[PDB]
Amino acid sequence: YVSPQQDFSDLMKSWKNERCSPELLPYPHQLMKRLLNRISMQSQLIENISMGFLDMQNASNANPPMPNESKLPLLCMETELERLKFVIRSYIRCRLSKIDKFSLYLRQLNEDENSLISLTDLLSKDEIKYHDTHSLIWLKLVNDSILKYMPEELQAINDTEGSVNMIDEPDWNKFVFIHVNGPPDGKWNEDPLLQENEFGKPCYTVTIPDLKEEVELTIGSIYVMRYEVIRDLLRDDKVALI
Amino acid sequence: SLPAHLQQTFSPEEIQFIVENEPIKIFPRITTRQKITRWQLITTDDKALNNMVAMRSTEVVLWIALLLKQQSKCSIVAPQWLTTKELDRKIQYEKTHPDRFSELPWNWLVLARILFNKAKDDFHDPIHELRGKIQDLREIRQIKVLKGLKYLNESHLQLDNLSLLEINELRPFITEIMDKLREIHTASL
Amino acid sequence: FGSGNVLPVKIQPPLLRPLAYRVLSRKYGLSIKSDGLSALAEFVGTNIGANWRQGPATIKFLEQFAAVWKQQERGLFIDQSGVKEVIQEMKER
Amino acid sequence: MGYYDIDDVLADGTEFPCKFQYDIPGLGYLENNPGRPITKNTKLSLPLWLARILAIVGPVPFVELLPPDMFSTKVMNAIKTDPVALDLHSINSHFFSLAIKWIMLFSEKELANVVSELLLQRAQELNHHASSLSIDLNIATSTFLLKLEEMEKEIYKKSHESYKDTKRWMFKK
Amino acid sequence: MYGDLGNKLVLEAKRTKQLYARSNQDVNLPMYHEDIIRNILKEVSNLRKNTEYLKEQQQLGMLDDKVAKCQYFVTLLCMERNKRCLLAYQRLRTDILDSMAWNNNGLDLMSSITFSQQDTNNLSHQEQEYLKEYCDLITDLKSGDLVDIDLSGSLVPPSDVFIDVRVLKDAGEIQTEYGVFNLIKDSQFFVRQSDVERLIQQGYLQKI
Repeated sequence: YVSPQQDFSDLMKSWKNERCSPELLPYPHQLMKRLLNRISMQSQLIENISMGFLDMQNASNANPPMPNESKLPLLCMETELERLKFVIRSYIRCRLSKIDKFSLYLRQLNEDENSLISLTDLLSKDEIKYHDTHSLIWLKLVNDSILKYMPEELQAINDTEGSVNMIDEPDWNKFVFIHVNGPPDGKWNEDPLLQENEFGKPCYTVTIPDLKEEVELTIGSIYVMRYEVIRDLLRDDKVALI
Repeated sequence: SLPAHLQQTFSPEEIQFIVENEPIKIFPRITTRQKITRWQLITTDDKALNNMVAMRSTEVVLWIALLLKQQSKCSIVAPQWLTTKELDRKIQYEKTHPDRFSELPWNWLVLARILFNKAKDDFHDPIHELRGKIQDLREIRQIKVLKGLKYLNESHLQLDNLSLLEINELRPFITEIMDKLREIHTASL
Repeated sequence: FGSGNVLPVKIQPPLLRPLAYRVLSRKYGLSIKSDGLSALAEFVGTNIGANWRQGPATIKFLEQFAAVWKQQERGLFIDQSGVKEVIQEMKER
Repeated sequence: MGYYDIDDVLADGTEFPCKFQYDIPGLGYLENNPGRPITKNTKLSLPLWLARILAIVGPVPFVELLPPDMFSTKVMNAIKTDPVALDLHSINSHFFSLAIKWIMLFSEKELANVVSELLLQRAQELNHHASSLSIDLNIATSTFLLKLEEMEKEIYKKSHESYKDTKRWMFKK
Repeated sequence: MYGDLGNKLVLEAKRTKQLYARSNQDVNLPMYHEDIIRNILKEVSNLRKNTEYLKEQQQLGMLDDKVAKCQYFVTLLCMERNKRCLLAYQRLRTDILDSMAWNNNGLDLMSSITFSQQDTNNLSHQEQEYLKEYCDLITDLKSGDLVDIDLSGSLVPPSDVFIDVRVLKDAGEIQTEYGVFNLIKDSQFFVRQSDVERLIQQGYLQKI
């Protein structure tokens, strides 16, 4: 770590994985904190130079900031901050929409005792407040509008035993485009999953049980593949959603 | 995010953003070497930008290069693949092998359009010839994509060297067709 | 909102508008008109002593001015009434 | 299994033939005959949200599902002979959803081999018509888009919109 | 039979979806369907009465159990179908409302100045209430940890530092950070894109 370029690379890869994935990916808690702190300090910095340039100007009708080696640096600061803010905004709003889509599923996950998935890790605190408030508001709306005139036998908005399941869950077999990066950093011999093939670079192997077949993914090729069989590789950065 | 589709596919402008987030080479027309205000960037390394000398080759990110060429303080050198010779080699490779895609960079269309729009003077070859060659390549790639679309199934596909824009313009059709085929197959089990 | 300072020094709004802009236009609210900006100079100059390098005071003043515009419907542009809403604010306390 | 999907709700309300296997009084509004009780071995067309469940609860269930008219041998032969020219809209506006439903209730490998081929052969024409962006300086498209299922129109709209946006961004001056 | 009316309601939803799908600009929801909804309410109430009557008629022991089970199942299924139709309609209308609420930079929508996209009387009272709390939720999101980032900002990437803009509606002088814009109608500006995003979003400026 301790590299501002890698923070931006990680944010971009997280955003790209977020847009194309069906599920609700875990929240990178530390990266967001570091980026927000960096933005907070940087905005203060540009404000400081702006104030310093403004105050001296009015004092004794001095010349403005001399144009050479002056305007372009500060303009670059502003535009860079603008781009970074846009990227984070798009990431946050996309994940908020995905939270909206899967409210009942997340509630059922949180209510289950024997579930390793917990909302304290998968959901940010502000996202927790959003989920709780939106669920209550929607429940109030539906209860006031429709559900009050219904028999006590069926008055639940979540019914897993009815004719049609009322709790929607993510599609675990959606087809996605992936690119095979290989090892996240290097040391191709270190990775145990890598296995060499004939007259070619080492390729990963996966199995499709419903089809009952073995599929080999060669490094440097783009594939259209099921999402479930590639979850571990994406979690370990071996593959990247395009 | 939510409005105007955007749920599961990128817009062309976002693809352009990703393309402009990539390095490029330039010839500075100004000297900002430290004496014997500074850039201090937070998402890109500023070592090259701080240490600049005129009439020497350096590399920076693309959008800074466009911002500099908006003024008169830069001159972007087009990549070596943007030449008539290197394009004619790829056209021949494309003709000879009718079952594989040629090895072009994953941003060739977007980079070509951006460079033709912004840095028109920097090219050495006449620009109309290159513009014709790009269309000549695109048509053949479209023919190969049309032939390859026939082999759709429920298991997996491989598109080894397809470009980013070509993948983006074809994703919604391909994904949905294979999804429907997969549901039909799964139902019968 | 307080009194007893040294004296109301007069300063031009040019050195006051950036803080008001960042607090109001960017985050929540907008349209600080020129006449309204000049009006918002007097009350902040009433307690001007040892400020523009201080801590919370100016930010809290802008927060309180925003409170009226969330409470009352009002509009977008800020006009010579800007003192009229601070009269309401001092009525509240 | 989409509770809030509009198209699934619509397609799930189609009428299928069926036969009562018991004799029961009190019914009759199914036949629009209020007072008349239903007899045994009576053939009526019931909606799918009812006939699906009535064929499971009983052992022998209360009602038997009869072969549909949209899955006859004539329709299969017409599908096999010429997939593109066939008018699936006239047969039923929700052919595919009901097809997967029928495959799910009754495991039929023959139908899964025919519907897949039909979809695969119609996808090529769908792509051909979706990729044809007009240039300013045909009867085929108008004829073909009137033969499209409800599901296929969504795919056509998505592909067409994506192609138009790509072309618009490429030639923006 | 019993649910045949509710299908009509679902059909209406489909039409609204098309207006949502084929929308170059923001649109307005059509009139509410309180009369159809009240008709489903009446018929489900009648179904409840029928279920009660079946309960007593069975518990006096005049009818066989196998016979009563069938009409019990039929009434239950009809009520379930009616619930499904009503919930689907409500969720579609709710989603469109949420989209509009997000696409107005937060704010209180109808109480304050609105972009005139929607009339007051189209929405139901419960929908009007729901919109208010949803807007408050957006508001206290925007004041969370993500203060610096404007969660209600523009969603098109920035790629042009300096733009040409034209004023659509007349206005007075507006102060901006380190300067002033004078909004004389039929006048053109050449200025940075960041300064005029707010004014373009609110309809006081044209072009980009």
